[PDB]
Amino acid sequence: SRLNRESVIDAALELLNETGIDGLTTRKLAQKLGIEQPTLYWHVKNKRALLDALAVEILARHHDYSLPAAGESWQSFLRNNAMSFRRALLRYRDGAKVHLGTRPDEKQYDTVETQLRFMTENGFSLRDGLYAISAVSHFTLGAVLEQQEHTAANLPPLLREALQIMDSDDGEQAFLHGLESLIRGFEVQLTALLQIV
Amino acid sequence: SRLNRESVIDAALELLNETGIDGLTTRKLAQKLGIEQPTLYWHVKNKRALLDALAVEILARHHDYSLPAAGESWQSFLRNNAMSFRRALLRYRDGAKVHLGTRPDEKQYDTVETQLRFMTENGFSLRDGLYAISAVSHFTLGAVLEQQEHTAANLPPLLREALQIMDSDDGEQAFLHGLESLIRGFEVQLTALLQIV
Ligand SMILES: CN(C)CC(=O)Nc1ccc2c(c1O)C(=O)C1=C(O)[C@]3(O)C(=O)C(C(N)=O)=C(O)[C@@H](N(C)C)[C@@H]3C[C@@H]1C2
Ligand SMILES: CN(C)CC(=O)Nc1ccc2c(c1O)C(=O)C1=C(O)[C@]3(O)C(=O)C(C(N)=O)=C(O)[C@@H](N(C)C)[C@@H]3C[C@@H]1C2
Ligand SMILES: [Mg+2]
Ligand SMILES: [Mg+2]
Repeated sequence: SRLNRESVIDAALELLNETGIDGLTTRKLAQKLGIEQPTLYWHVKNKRALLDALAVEILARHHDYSLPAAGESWQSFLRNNAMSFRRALLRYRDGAKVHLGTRPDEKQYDTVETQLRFMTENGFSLRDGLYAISAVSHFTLGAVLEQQEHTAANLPPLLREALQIMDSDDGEQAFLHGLESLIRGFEVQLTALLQIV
Repeated sequence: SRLNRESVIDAALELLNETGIDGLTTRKLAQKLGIEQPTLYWHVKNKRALLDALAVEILARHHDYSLPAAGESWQSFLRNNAMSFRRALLRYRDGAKVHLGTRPDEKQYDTVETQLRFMTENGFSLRDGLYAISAVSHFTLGAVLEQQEHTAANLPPLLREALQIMDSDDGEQAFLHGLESLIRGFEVQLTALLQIV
């Protein structure tokens, strides 16, 4: 195929879908593109640079709810942004694993900056707004991971029923439920001000 | 060294600390123990069986707050149990990655069963109690992961300050903060009953 940022990424995405993050090796990428390793090396220097680019690309191509709508509430944003995040993280095999460890990329600077400011101008201190943003991120990541990494791998009464409930759907209900509890818990903090809550 | 469940696990734990979950190969384990691969194979059948055992052992050896104290509140348990969980997950390199994908092991059946019943007899339905337990688990996992996997790998004003705050300590504050918001959010649900909250 052609060898430019976009073509290379597409092949990388398709390859991830087939072999998972572990099967994803520059060697396999070369074959997929129908080229020799030295040709690939000229474009993609290594596995981490390749994965970093993927983490970025996955979000820019599927994470539709990144910036808040006109006059939207901080609660609705956190909910919508979290859902979008989870959605994008699921689009690809090991998607959540690819994202793991990454920090805002330059292209994202704009988007993340805006998220932080939006939270402050709604009553959050940089600290608290950051923490709300973080908790949502950490909660979404772990849920998706435990879901994906689970599928890719004598019981007592309550536990038994628990296990059936956890298979009813692909962890979606439990997530949305936890998401609400998280957002609400943030409310009780914002409105609590300096009072003992 | 000796080759029995405990000696093999110890070597596996020490090895994980040195090479990470990826460097952890049955081949490297054999050398560490000072034995030949076929000797190891007689004991440890494969990487997954080895990792599963580790996930179990890490918790049984460091997760001290697994069952609730006499007459303890569901909020204090969720908080203490979550802290212990995070603590154990940090004790070893890639600890959170080892745990990923695992389900309660037979030895744990007792412990998990008890956690579920304790939540129900405090007003939670199996469903809701499960979800509270899950959200805590998913939140703790993701925080630890993003922390560990981060270390093992032109900025705008707000984002810049945000990044400094996220390095102040090893993600502990942000976690405890999110933990409280999560627990509180669960309260608002329990006491809300059938009323529109
Ligand atoms: C502890 N260590 C990871 C260092 C550290 O905390 N730095 C960080 C400091 C600040 C951030 C960080 C990290 O890692 C992110 O990774 C964010 C996202 O991925 C994003 O989803 C993020 O990048 C985007 C996005 N591009 O749209 C989001 O939608 C945010 N929501 C909450 C899902 C989220 C914003 C985070 C900002
Ligand atoms: C979606 N998929 C993973 C399937 C599924 O959800 N099954 C599951 C169904 C039910 C559970 C599950 C999974 O995976 C656990 O993994 C739990 C723990 O690891 C534990 O930390 C857990 O094993 C222990 C423990 N042994 O002490 C804990 O302390 C619990 N707290 C909340 C940290 C937690 C209980 C979970 C029960
Ligand atoms: Mg991230
Ligand atoms: Mg688990």
